[PDB]
Amino acid sequence: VQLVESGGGLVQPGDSLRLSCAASGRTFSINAMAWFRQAPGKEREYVAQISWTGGNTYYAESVKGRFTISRDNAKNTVYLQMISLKPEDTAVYYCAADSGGIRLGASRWNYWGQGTQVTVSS
Amino acid sequence: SWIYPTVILCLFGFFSMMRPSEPFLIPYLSGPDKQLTSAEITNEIFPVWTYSYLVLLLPVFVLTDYVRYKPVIILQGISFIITWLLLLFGQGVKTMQVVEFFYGMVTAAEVAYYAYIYSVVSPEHYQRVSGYCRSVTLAAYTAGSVLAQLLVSLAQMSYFYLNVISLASVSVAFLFSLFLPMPKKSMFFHAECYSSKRLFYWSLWWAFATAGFNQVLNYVQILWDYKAPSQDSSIYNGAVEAIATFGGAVAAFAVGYVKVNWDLLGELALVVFSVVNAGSLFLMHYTANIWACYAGYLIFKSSYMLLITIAVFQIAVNLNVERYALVFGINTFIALVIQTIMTVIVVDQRGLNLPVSIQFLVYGSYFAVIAGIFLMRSMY
Ligand SMILES: CCCc1ncc(C[n+]2ccccc2C)c(N)n1
Repeated sequence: VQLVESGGGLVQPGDSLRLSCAASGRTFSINAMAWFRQAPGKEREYVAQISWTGGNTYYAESVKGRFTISRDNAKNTVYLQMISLKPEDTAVYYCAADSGGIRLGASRWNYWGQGTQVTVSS
Repeated sequence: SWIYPTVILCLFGFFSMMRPSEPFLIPYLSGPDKQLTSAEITNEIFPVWTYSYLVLLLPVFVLTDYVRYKPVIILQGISFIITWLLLLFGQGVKTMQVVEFFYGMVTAAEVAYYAYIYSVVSPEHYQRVSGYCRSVTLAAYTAGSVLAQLLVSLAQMSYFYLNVISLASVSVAFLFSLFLPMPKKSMFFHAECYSSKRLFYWSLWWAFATAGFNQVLNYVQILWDYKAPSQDSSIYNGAVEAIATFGGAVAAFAVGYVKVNWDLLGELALVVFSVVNAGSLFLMHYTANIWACYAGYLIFKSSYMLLITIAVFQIAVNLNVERYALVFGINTFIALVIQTIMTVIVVDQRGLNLPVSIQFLVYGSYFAVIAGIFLMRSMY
């Protein structure tokens, strides 16, 4: 799977944005797509999750209520809609696709994305 | 002469069931190691255990005796090491489905561990020996659970280095499982009764009561995580299990000392303790204070285990040892058709898909209905 992320940009707080993730190449087995965030000088943080076969979602406690992650299997993208940004949301967003099948590895998420930059300041 | 197959058979038993990473399982799964949302654990992974347990119950009961009991004890030892090797490195939602299936063999071959002693030990040393091979298992699990909480709290040892200990423990249980003497006589292959009123009635309650208990014990760790997430507050999963199991052990022992005719005061002493479980199961679901949640589990496990002993005592009063296997084999199997039907409707993704929040309100209504049918039946 070759996930490609786009939709980032710089915006004042209280400004909504939408991010996509055009997974393509090996769609037939993608059992999840969970967004991840890495603020400067910090570590990756859980941000969202969406199952592929169904539509269950599970957001991080801090970001719940303003982040909505929605699937579109017809084109294979995953949309994360964010509202009400704060001056401590600045970070870069990463995708994370679970391909599927029995696997032995270090982390559940197999393939990752490149990175899109979101900067919330004045 | 009987000390040689009881030293090893017990040594295998203690080390196999000394698994520190049993209580800290869901907190291990839905953590930073194999992050799995609670909706992926209570409806897709855990249900597979009962599906596999039921399927591999008759085929393993019949096999256990077409071959010796030690061969299946060795088949249970290898299935202990696979299950806990995939639980170490295996990640995903599909892999954990396989892990549960292998765990089906781990606990569905448990019939071959207790029944082994009957064939190789002289008949007179059976009741005394069975206690050694049963009391040791409880000591193992209680010792294991205490070790888990007494380390995660003072040693700061990550949950991952609990399954490593668990794997090392079962890996040494296996090494002994090869040394038991190979029995030279089976029960059925190599060597109507239900018409009695007491046997059918007493056995039916054993089937129903255990069916609800295996289900609670299964989905009663997500609830603790639900009421107080493991990542926000400390969790006493180990201390609760150790005290709970000890609470059960004492309850079973007490029923074996008090001498009361369990014929006139059996049904009433059965319903009274059945409504203690239903009354101690709603408490799990209706309270927000996590501490109260454990108190419900302390009562439920101890109270229920105080009923299985009554049922076990009454079932086996005129039955010889050879009959035990075919009366506790069809009780352990009928009780699973009940669970599987209950897990396909109340939990499994195919059925109602009820989350754990609303899920316990069903089991609380499950033990409550077993009382209404076993109490109002006494009409005139
Ligand atoms: C981790 C291996 C796979 C697996 N383990 C255990 C259970 C259920 N169980 C039974 C007894 C005590 C605690 C629990 C959680 C299970 N369903 N599956």
